[PDB]
Amino acid sequence: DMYIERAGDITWEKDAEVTGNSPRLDVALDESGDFSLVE
Amino acid sequence: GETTDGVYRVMTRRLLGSTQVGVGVMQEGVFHTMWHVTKGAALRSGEGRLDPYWGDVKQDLVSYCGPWKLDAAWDGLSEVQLLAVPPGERAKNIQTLPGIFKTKDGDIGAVALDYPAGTSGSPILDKCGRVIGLYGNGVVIKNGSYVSAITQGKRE
Ligand SMILES: C[n+]1cccc(Br)c1
Repeated sequence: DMYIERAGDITWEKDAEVTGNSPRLDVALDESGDFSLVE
Repeated sequence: GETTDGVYRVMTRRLLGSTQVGVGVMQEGVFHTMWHVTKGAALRSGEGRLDPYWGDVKQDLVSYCGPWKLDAAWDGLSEVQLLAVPPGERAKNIQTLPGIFKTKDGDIGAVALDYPAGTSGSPILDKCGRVIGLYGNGVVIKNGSYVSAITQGKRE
């Protein structure tokens, strides 16, 4: 049995921690909703 | 139950203790999450029940109490923020420049940030605070890193 609990407001934070790269990938999406890499 | 707009954890007591299986967004009286978090099951909010209303396994999305309401889109140029809600930890904003998933049916934004599986359904926002999609359906690339699609539904 699943239940929900509030965790916060949805707002943009000024000066949030900035990280992560921006990869450009060729991908395929199957009927089950799974993404996979195309090589 | 609680109908206030915002980000929520999705919990279960089926396993050991209370376990966080994902996250979702309450907006305009509708609860939005990824299909793989709830498998389309009903949810409890205090003493109230939220029934599924729309869902799609291929999009990996589901809405409760009404139709999908989120329609903002990534502009393809600007940094966005993941409003990560990890299990047992406080909600935290992470800013990033999305990459791209190129598919036979078009391109989708993607965020290269690695959080526990229970963070699935966390919202990705633009600079106006609008939800441009949900984090948690993606792929594992060559160097073993996780990259999530920015998954957004259609507002009918
Ligand atoms: C399925 N999965 C794996 C890693 C991180 C996330 Br969010 C989801």
